[PDB]
Amino acid sequence: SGNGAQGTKFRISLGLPVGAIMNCADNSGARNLYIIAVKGSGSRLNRLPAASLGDMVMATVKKGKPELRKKVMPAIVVRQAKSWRRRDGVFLYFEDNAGVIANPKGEMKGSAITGPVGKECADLWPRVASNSGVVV
Amino acid sequence: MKVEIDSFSGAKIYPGRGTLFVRGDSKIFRFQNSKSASLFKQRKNPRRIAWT
Amino acid sequence: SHRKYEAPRHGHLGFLPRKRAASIRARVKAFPKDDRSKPVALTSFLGYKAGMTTIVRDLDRPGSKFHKREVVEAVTVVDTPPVVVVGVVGYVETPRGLRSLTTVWAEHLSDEVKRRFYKNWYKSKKKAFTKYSAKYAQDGAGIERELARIKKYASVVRVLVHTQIRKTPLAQKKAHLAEIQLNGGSISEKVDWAREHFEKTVAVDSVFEQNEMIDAIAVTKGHGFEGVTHRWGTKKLPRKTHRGLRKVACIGAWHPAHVMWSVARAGQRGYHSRTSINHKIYRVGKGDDEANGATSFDRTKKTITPMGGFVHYGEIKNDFIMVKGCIPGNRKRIVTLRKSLYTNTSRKALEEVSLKWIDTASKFGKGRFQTPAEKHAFMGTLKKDL
RNA sequence: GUGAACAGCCUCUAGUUGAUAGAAUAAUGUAGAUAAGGGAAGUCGGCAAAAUAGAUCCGUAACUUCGGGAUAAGGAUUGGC
RNA sequence: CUCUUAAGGUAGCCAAAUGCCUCGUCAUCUAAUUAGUGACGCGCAUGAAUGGAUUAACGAGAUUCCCACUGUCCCUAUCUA
RNA sequence: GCAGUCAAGCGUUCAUAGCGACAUUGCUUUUUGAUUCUUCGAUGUCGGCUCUUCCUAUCAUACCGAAGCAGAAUUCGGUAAGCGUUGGAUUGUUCACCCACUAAUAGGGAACGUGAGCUGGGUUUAGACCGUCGUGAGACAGGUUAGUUUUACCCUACUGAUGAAUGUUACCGCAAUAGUAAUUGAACUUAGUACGAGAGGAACAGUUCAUUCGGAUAAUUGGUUUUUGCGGCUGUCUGAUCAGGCAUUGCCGCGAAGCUACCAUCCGCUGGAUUAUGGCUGAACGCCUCUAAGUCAGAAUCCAUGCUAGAACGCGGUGAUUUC
Ligand SMILES: [Mg+2]
Repeated sequence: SGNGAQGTKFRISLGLPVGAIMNCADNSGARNLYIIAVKGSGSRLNRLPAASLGDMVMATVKKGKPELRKKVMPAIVVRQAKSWRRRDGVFLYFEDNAGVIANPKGEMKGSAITGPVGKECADLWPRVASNSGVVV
Repeated sequence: MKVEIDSFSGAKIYPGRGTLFVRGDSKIFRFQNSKSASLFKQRKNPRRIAWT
Repeated sequence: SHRKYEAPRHGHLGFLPRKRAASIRARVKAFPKDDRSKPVALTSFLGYKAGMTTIVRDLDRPGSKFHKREVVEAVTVVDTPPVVVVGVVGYVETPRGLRSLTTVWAEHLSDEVKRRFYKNWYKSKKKAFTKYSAKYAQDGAGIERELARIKKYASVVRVLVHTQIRKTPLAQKKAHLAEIQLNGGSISEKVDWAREHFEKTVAVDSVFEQNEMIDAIAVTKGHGFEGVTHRWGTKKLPRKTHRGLRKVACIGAWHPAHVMWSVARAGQRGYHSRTSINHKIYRVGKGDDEANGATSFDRTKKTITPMGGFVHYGEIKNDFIMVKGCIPGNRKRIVTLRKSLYTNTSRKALEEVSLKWIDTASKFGKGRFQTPAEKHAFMGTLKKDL
């Protein structure tokens, strides 16, 4: 997760190390989200911090509105291509990785989301869920 | 507890089995195993696969 | 001059020496605290691990996102046919520790056990306990005296029991025999309960029950002589390392001019004794029962044995313990199943469980059907049959 | 024979079948492979490896000594009958 | 105008394979650059066949970055001789 | 580099909450000097990587004492090294610098730990280009580019593995000694509560998860494929067919089994005794005083429980013990 989130989040498999680029699912004007940090992440020598579903990450926009680039911003992960296993026994996975831009609290910068959203994420950030189409 | 069906082979999927895929739209797919999921990713057609 | 960055050492120094266990039946190095205010009963059970399968059940965990929801869990099924008493052993407190004072055996000792004293059974005269049985002839005396010896002295009483391995798919005829501490009231009641069971039979339902947390003692699957990488989880060296990279680079500083007991070295992996604790019981199956693997939700006649048999083991024709998660040891290996040394008042530990479904597809491949019935009902009729 | 081909791969005539051997398949090697998700975060440095690749048709920028650059880049096609 | 010692650095070019100070200043590229590039120049100590500046083409030369790529790495596993 | 004594002064008032000038006593041996004792019939010379262990002058984490401590936050100090102490952009760098996460991103040693462990980027041969210097040959901890990293099979140490002799052989055990392990964060709730003009704004109990570590495990998902298991493909060879050989496993799809992954799942015990400190009774001193005698509470500490080995010269209980 991150913080400013409502609730807890049973561990899901990590899909996105630092340096990963994922799609941006909102109307914000950004095409990419480039992962440079993960708000959960503890410490191990040589270990890459890596996010999963519903994690707040620090990002930059590598492509999109110039007024949105060259600066680091919070981001929330709504889809991952990396397989993970819900407690109900089912291994699942999306078609892409995507995040939505957000502020340190959780409030999305934009007000829309294209594509489906993992419920773990949606159940963790109200505003993401508020602005979400199909969930899961 | 529900049994699902392999959405490519029509096979029964009991709890824990195979994988679920969530395509771009929101079309959810199900495979009882890696074999039908490989065939699916290969853009095969179930109607032409004699055992489905 | 001080390691450049800090990281925790690789491996647990508590689990040394990483040698091969002195025996394949892992010792039980503690029993529960004896409460002499309650019935006499065994404190651990013998058994043979058969394999694993999957369960479905509703979780009862208030405040959890999966409270009142279905969850699937792995379970292991250890094959536990009833054990048989053939002796008691009395221990006396000394200032050098517990000591076995005497031991008395049963009049009649079965062939399964008898074999445990022979290396070459087939070409032997099987004279095992022949002269000792004669002690029973003098109406009492010899035996009675020693029972009395235990009652008089003896701070703790253990029973000698052994597995009926014949009731079990295993090729091994030789049976596994072990001591078990009697935890019911009074030293006297203990040896009496013991005497009243000679040659008789105790089964697991008189030892363990549903939702009971039990520990598991077994020798860990063997893997032979391991390199340092897998034995200790050591970082791999870069691809460009001359003469190998599955090593560790610095086996030590210049001083002490000795390799130290604490750095990682290649040698035996596996075959280690392990006492793994806190595995909740999910089923105490009955052997006669033809609905072993059935549920008050899934109401069909099926036995716990999956289609094709338990792989590398065979069928489950006896009572069984089904425990949550996994357990030290591989299939066919003798396992002691000891009950807890403490009263875990947890919440996880207190949760009463009801299974909703038990998996029973073939584990020998990507099993698609639960029963022969279901396979026929789905596939229709084939070129063979009818 | 395949094919542009004295290439690679298979063959005929001819010539070899000779380079101690047996039993196992630990570690660590040398040589040959593959890996879910991420994609150089590794490293002095993409070192090593991986990706491209024939042919037909289409298309092709700056710059230039006007000769080049140029297979630039970028596409579609390819069996059998 | 003057002195050393004959002249007194022109055309050009630069923190350049030549700049000490120096990780120079500004701009650019990055989340962040003792790196790269574009600029600036009282240049410790650039500079005109002791050749200076420009330069298409070529390079198993040195150097930066992008795309593709991938077990370099996260973080290891498995197989063959 | 680190720590003291004194107290002018700072601190609205007030030397000492937190500091502290002028002076002055020391400690350290990761600096750098000084020396030249050892090595010039040679102790591989930097940094990184990797791994272990130690020091405490403690950054985090436990429990405290103090404040210019209202709360929240912080700062000063004690017992404390039990346990952590990271991912990156630039540089060969050590060092430095910025981005970023974080409970915290503490400082040092172990031949400036660690080259028959790597790497070889820099320095440190011979090639070559510059600038400065020189008449020149050549020189310049100045810039630049290319420049071979050898041996273990011995002894010991360490990891694991057998094993003669204690009548024989077998089974079941004891436990001396040695090792030992867990870690840290958040959310819900307490609670918009205590406190506070306000702005703000905690904690214990309870509940749910997560991080770092460790030990197993393979039902599930995934990886791997000489199952050369099934099928598909190119080329050639067996007259065709069927069925096959060859192409260093010819190539492609699937592929059981085994092995195996925070890429998978399960599991990681609870008693006592103490430290700092706060106290009880209580003199010394007819008062006072936690201390002198006696005593209570009390920490990530320690000792047991628990976990691993089992002394091959520590032990106990038990079975059978030879006519060819
Ligand atoms: Mg020199």
